[PDB]
Amino acid sequence: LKKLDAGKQIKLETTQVSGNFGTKNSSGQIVTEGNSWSDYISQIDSISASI
Amino acid sequence: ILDTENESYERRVTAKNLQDPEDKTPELTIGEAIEKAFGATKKDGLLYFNDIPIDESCVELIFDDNTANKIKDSLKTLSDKKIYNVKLERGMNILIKTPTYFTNFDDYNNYPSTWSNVNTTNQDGLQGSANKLNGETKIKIPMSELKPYKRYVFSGYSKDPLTSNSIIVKIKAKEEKTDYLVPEQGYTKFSYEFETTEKDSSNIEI
Amino acid sequence: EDLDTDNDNIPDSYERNGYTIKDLIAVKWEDSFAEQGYKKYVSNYLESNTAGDPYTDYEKASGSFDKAIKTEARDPLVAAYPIVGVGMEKLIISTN
Amino acid sequence: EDLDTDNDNIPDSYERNGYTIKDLIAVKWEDSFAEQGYKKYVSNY
Amino acid sequence: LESNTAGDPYTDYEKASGSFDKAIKTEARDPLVAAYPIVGVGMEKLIISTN
Ligand SMILES: [Ca+2]
Ligand SMILES: [Ca+2]
Ligand SMILES: [Ca+2]
Ligand SMILES: [Ca+2]
Ligand SMILES: [Ca+2]
Repeated sequence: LKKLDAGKQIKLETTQVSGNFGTKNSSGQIVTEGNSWSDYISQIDSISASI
Repeated sequence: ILDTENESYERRVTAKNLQDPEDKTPELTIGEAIEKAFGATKKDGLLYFNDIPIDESCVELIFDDNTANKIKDSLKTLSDKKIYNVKLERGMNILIKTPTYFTNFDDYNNYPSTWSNVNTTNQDGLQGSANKLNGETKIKIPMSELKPYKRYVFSGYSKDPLTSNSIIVKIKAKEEKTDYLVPEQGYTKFSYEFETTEKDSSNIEI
Repeated sequence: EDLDTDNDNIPDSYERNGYTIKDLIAVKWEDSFAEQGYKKYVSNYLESNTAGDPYTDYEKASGSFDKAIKTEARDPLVAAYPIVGVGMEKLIISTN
Repeated sequence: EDLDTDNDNIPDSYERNGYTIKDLIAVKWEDSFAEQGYKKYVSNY
Repeated sequence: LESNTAGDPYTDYEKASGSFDKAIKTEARDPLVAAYPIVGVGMEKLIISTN
């Protein structure tokens, strides 16, 4: 609480997020359950560059 | 959104993306979008909802600041300066707040009381008839026909085809106010604001 | 000139120029069909769901969906979409 | 010269040299397609 | 005579071809090196209390 008075800042670091994406079934029928984003986070971050 | 007192409605209408050449969605204007969205029927091309007249003149349009910018810039290049002629675009927020009482002096009269001296049998007013007879026009509203602690607005259209003398409008609802309306030879609207109070107050006189 | 690029049972030229549904079949729009009760429809001939809702252009125009959907959501350009909220009717405040 | 090695509906030569989508079909890229609104795409074939 | 020489989830062809998850290290493309994670826990601050 004294570091807070010295002008320091509290940071909210998000370590991970769980979420889904949507896949259309060619007639406009979106589904999201089962399509977990974490299955692609490791694969995208490895062949990419962050801007 | 269409407010239509005693029932509200909210719609989403598809708008073409102009940057994508492969976006083959049909292009619509604001008036066509409103007609498709609320099932409005047009009598003289004037888009009645059920029998409540709905136009940029018969109701009051309310936009957010981003939509009003896109409408103001598109209102220039248009020959017809009608708002209902601007294209529908994505993320464009429109709100239609129909009036509690309304008269076009032609076929729709919703007021519970009457005005003093009308003088219809004209052919002006942006449509149909209009009003005349410099003699004072007033209306008594029993304050049982309004809500207790609301803030209202009073609007209309006025033309003086020879840039002649002024109009003086006074309203007695809560603070008796008076203003000096100077018409033009073309048509404009004024939109004076008042407010009720007192929970069954004296009366309302415009 | 009678293709169906999005496979939603309505041809391309009909979606571009206007159509209506007669006996569960999309027909080219004549201006005499109005005054009989028919509405003129247009949609994206490359999208099967023009408005982006669960229902295709044909299911909407045909009315071939849930019968509790409003009549204006039969237009391929108006989305069938619910706006749900909560409204208060009595407010109770307590000390305990 | 019109193979599809990865079976993603875009041919190899198009993915190598540039393509764009017109009526849901991948077409070879002409430099006049820009200024109309079309973008030039390349991918791993 | 084995379809998975190293005994991992991926066949010899999927490994050699690189036709698997793109977050797998480049050496695990060898049909003889197994694609296999070694996970552990490491301590960064030790806190001892009386209560
Ligand atoms: Ca009139
Ligand atoms: Ca079609
Ligand atoms: Ca379509
Ligand atoms: Ca390919
Ligand atoms: Ca083998």
